[PDB]
Amino acid sequence: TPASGALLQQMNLASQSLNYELSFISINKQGVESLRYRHARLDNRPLAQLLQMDGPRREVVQRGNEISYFEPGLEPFTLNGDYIVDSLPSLIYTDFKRLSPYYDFISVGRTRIADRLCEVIRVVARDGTRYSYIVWMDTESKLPMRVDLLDRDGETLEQFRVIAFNVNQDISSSMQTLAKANLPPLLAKFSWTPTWLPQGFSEVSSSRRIESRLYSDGLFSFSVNVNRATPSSTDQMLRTGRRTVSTSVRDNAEITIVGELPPQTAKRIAENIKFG
Amino acid sequence: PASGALLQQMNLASQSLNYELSFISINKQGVESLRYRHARLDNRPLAQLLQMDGPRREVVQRGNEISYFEPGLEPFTLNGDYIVDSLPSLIYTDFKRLSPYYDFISVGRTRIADRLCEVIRVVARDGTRYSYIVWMDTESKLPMRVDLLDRDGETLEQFRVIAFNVNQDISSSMQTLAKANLPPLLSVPVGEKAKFSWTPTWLPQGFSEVSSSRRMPIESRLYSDGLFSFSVNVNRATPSSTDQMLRTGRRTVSTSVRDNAEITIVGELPPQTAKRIAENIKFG
Amino acid sequence: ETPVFNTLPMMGKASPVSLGQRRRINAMLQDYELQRRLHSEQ
Amino acid sequence: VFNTLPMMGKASPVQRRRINAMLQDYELQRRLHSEQ
Ligand SMILES: [Zn+2]
Ligand SMILES: [Zn+2]
Ligand SMILES: [Zn+2]
Repeated sequence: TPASGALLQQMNLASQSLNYELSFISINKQGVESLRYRHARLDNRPLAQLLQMDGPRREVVQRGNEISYFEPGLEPFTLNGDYIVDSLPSLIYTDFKRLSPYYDFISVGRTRIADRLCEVIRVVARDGTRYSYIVWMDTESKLPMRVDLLDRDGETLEQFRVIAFNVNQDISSSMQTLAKANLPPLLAKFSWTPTWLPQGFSEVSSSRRIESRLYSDGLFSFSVNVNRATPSSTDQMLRTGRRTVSTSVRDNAEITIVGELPPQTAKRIAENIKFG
Repeated sequence: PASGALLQQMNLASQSLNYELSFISINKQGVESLRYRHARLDNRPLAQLLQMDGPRREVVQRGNEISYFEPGLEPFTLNGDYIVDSLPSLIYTDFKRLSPYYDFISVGRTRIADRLCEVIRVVARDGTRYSYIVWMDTESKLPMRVDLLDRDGETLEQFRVIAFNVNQDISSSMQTLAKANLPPLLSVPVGEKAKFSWTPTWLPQGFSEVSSSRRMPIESRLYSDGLFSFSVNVNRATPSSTDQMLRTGRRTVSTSVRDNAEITIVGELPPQTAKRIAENIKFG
Repeated sequence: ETPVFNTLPMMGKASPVSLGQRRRINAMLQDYELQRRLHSEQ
Repeated sequence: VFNTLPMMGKASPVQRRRINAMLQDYELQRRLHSEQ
C-alpha cells in the first residue's frame, strides 16, 4: 500500500505547515498526563508551545531553531533544534523517505478517533528488531489524533491521544507574543565498535564525562555507554517505559545501552561490541 | 463553609452556562474520550454527550427529553432532567439537601487544565459511603476534575477535563438540536409506590425511597441520598442460591440469602454497607 | 488488558440504557441503571 | 491510571545513581544532537 507512505508524509507536512492546537493526553504505566501543543508559522518560521496542563506550570517553547525550557523553581535555558522533543511522538517529526528502505508502512484501515475518520497506519522496521508505531491520522487536516508505541510482541508501551483540537489558518495571539519574546540564555574517534546494529541505525555523535556513542535510525535513538570500572557493576536490565537500559560486564568492561530498543535487541548490541 | 456554597455555584453554572467540555473518564475498564455540550435556548436545557472514539454513541437532551443514539439500534427517548453519566452525579447534586448528612471540606486551590481550582471533598457523615474530591474552576465554577474514591482512599473513577470553553451565546450545533427531529418518547411505568411486607430496618443517614416496584417476580425498592443510589431487591430464594459479593468498579452487587428469600443490593455503595443493609431487612 | 491503554472501555458513558444465577444479576444490574435514569429528579 | 501527574513529564526540563545518570545524559544528547 504505497498510499501509506504518502499519507505519512502528508501528516508530517501538516504538523510542520499548519497553525493548530492539540489538547492531548500522554499515557504510559507511570500514568495519564494532560498536555497542550500549539503550533504556527510566522514568516516561514515555526512557533510552538508544549504546556503541562495540571500541577506545576512547566512549558517548552520553540521559535526558529531555538528551544526554550521553562519550569518554576528551576532556571530557563535554550537549545538548538528543529522541534520540541517529547511534545509529540518522534513519529511525527520523522522523515519517512529516509527510513523507507528499512521500514514497512502498512495500512490497517480507517476508523473513528476524536470524532474524526482516520487512516490507520503501522510503521514497522523490516528486520523486526524494534518497537513499532500505529498512527491514526485525521483524513481531513492530516494531523495525528492517536499514536501507539508497541513492543515487538504487541505490548503497548505508550499512547498519545488527542482529545480536542482546532486548526486555524489564522495565527493565535499568544503565539504572536512568543514571536516577540526574549528567550532565556543558550547553553570523536573511540576505541571499540559495535559489530551489529539494526538495519538503518547510524552514529550521530560521540562524547565523554565514560565512553558514549549516540545512534539513531531517524525514528528511534539509543546510546551505547562503555566504562571500565566495576564496584558492584553487574548484569542487569530495566525498562522505564519505552526507555530501556541494558547493562552487562565483560573483558573488565561494563556495557550500558540506553534507549528506545527492545531488551533482546539491546543485549545483542552489547555482546557484539568488538573491543579495541 | 464557603465550600457548600461553592458547590451550589458549581452546580448552578452547570445548568446555566453555555459550554463544551472535552474530557476523559478513567476507571478499570480504561480511558474514555468524551465530549459534553450544554446550553439553554427558549427557557430549556440543550445538551449532548458524544463518544469521541469508535462507534458514534451519543445522548441528547432537549428540555426533559433524553434521546439515545447508537450505531445499529433504533433511537429512543425517555424523560429525565439531564443525561446520567454525562458528568459525575456529584455535579447534578443539590448540595442543600445533602448538607445535613455530608461534610464539605476544603483541601485548597490548585491548577487543573491551566485553571486555578478550588479543591473540595464531599464525604458522608456516617462514614458509610464512597467519597468525592472535586476540582472546580474559580472563574466559570465548572468542574475540571472529579475523583470518586472508595473507603480506603483508592480511586474508583476519575472525570478529567482536557479542554473546554464557555460561550456567551449559543453555538449553531445546539441550535440545530432544538430543531432536531428526535425519536419518539417511549412509555415506561414511572411513579409506582408499591407495597411490600419486607422493610429495610437500617439505611445510611440520608437515603430515602424514590421508587417501589414489583418488576420470575422481583420486588425492587430504589433509594438515593441525592448523590448515590441503589436498589434493594427481594425474590424467593431457590435450591442453589448463594451469598455473593461482586464489584464492578463503583457498582456493587451483594446477594444475601435468609429465610428462604434471596436479597440483592445493587448500586453505588461500599460492599460492607450493602451487606449490612441486606441483613437488616425484616420480612413479614 | 492494562486498563490504562484500553481506549474503548466496556459500557462507556454514552452507551444506551438497556430495556429488556449470574445472568439474573446481569439483569439486576441493567435494571438498576434503567431506574437511575427513569428517576433522575434533579 | 489515576496518576494525574507522571514523574518525568513531557514538559520537564531535559548505587542506583549510575544508571539514572546515563539516563539523563541520553535525554540531553537526543535533544542537543537531535535531527532534521
Ligand atoms: Zn480499595
Ligand atoms: Zn459539530
Ligand atoms: Zn421518579
